[PDB]
Amino acid sequence: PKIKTVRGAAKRFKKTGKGGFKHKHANLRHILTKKATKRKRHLRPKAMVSKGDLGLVIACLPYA
Amino acid sequence: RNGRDSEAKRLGVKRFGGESVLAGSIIVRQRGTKFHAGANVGCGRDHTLFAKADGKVKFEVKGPKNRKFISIEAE
Amino acid sequence: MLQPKRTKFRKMHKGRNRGLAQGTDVSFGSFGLKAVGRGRLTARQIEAARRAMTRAVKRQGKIWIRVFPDKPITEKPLAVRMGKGKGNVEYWVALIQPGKVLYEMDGVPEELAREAFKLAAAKLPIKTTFVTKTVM
Amino acid sequence: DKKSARIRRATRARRKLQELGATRLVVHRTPRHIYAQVIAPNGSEVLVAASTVEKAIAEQLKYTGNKDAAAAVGKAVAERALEKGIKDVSFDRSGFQYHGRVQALADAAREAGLQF
Amino acid sequence: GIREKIKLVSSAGTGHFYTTTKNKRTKPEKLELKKFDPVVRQHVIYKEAK
RNA sequence: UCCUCCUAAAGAGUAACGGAGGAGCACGAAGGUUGGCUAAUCCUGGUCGGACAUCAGGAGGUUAGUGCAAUGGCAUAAGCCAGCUUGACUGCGAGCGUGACGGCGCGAGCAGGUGCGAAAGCAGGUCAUAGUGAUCCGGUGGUUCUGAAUGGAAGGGCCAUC
Repeated sequence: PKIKTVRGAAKRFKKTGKGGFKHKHANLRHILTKKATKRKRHLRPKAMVSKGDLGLVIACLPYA
Repeated sequence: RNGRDSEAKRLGVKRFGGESVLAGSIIVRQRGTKFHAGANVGCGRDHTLFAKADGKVKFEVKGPKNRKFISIEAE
Repeated sequence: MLQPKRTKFRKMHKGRNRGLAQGTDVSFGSFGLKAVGRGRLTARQIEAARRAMTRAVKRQGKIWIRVFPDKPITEKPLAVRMGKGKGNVEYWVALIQPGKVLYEMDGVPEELAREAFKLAAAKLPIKTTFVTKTVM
Repeated sequence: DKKSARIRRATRARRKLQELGATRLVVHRTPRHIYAQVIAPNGSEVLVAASTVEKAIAEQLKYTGNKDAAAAVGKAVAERALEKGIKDVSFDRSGFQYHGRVQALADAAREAGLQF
Repeated sequence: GIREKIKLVSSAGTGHFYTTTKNKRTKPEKLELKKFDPVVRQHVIYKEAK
């Protein structure tokens, strides 16, 4: 049978032109009053997946 | 009733005398001001010293209290 | 039983006894007992030596003690496994390096001084020698 | 001590101008003969000075050490600085409150070309 | 943590708001800081609210 | 779990059921700026008043203080007082520090619009280092971004926040 994509992974990573992956930062959901605007502002833009965990991401979504 | 400790903050001098640095690079990480900002050097809110211009970093002693200063010369 | 008062900390590290003695000269009396060996003296040993000389001199002259314990030593209770924290303080010891002057004395004849110090040294765990105050 | 208090007062400003690295107009005030000087950023040389202590400027005003004297010195430094070439400067109170003679000197200087 | 969180609502029609904390026990009256509203790009009065 | 010192061997880091202590906050001011001021402890005189209230002078130079444990720092004061204020602002951010990663920290400078000052200038919270919890699910406000025949709506997405 063909490989099954990890659906949870497919909802959090998007593939880019050079084979990288972009993901949303993981600290901007709640408990935001006590956070400085500088830290919230920097977490807004999407970021690239690090090299160390890139191999893990490749296995999770081999098709996308 | 002991056994508690805090994660080390990795303070200390990051750039030493006589080596070129880029603008905005951290030179010294410190709790207080062991070294005071000199020329082309800025002091952060946590007393971090960073380069405000590109050049060579040097240390010197100045003032009536012989307190240490960090400067940058455009070389 | 010499012992400090309200020390900053109850326990301290074992450390090491390397190095060389500092108080190597007679400063108060005319005769003294110099330490030849290296080791530590407990408070009990210092008291025992002091009592021996005072009796020997028959409360004549002056006695100076140039060493203070100021160092707690712990000891685990019998039938106690290793670990579970530092042991409780038991006795205080003074680290002695070669050349250290232990006791000083004055106001007695040299002949009587020699036997008095010899009796004291017999109750100490370190090799000792008799010294006399030097002129400069 | 009056001097010690004054130096302590002006130390922060002097250090701020020194690190900023800009020519500064420094004024010294006394019961008579208000002085004024222009200092290079390095602080080692004086570009130009003026005051009411010299006969060249003290031969007109009735009395030295008043509002009129400050305006004359403040004006006097102006054309000298403009003639020299330097235009922008930083005013230094030197621990003197910016209220009376000091203000008059600065007001005369700024309206005479030395805007700051 | 007696200090509790409030919402500062711009006096302008825009829905933008700030969030902060205050102590109702000591300072029960409303808060009327003057802050910057980016929707209208002007400084306006902000009123305290839930 | 987090913070400070020592262990830790003069860069960083470094274990033990090793030795000492703290935090799960507080503050619309204790924040910003402008102006001004400089302690502890002693000696002498003086009603209650007395070793220790307040006043005057002298030695002293920070042994004081710094909202909270400790370390480092602090006279240009970061310590103390007063006026005016909301920069405890929005969109960014060269370049660095720190982590396996998630992440965390510092930051000149640019645009917009503000506060203090005559001005140069300072201000993107607090002398710094603890005061904190990922994702999922769901709530509240804004935004035709989407909205499975069409026009709407429901529901999702994005932004702010619980």
